[PDB]
Amino acid sequence: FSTNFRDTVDILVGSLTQQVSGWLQSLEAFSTTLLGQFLEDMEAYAEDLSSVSLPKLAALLRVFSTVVRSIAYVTDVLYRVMRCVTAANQVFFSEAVLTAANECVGV
Repeated sequence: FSTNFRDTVDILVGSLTQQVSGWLQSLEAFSTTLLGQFLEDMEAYAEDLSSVSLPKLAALLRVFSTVVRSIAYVTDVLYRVMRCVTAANQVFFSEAVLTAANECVGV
């Protein structure tokens, strides 16, 4: 089960997102260290941005929100990091990434 979620995440990171999201949520430590990969990916993309990386960022934000919703001191750190990485990309001004970031921050 530890490696089974990797295939689902990779497939969903590509209208069918609702089915995979529901399956992953109903399927269920490792998440603590797993979120670091996504955090580092967003930070690297934001640093390299300063324009086709927007779909990837939106997909990563959606999968991150789905995995966190499928389920106490690092919450503020992660929230601040997400807010900073989202506010950094203030040139492209894409609505999809903003909507995904808003949903992630809300949850």
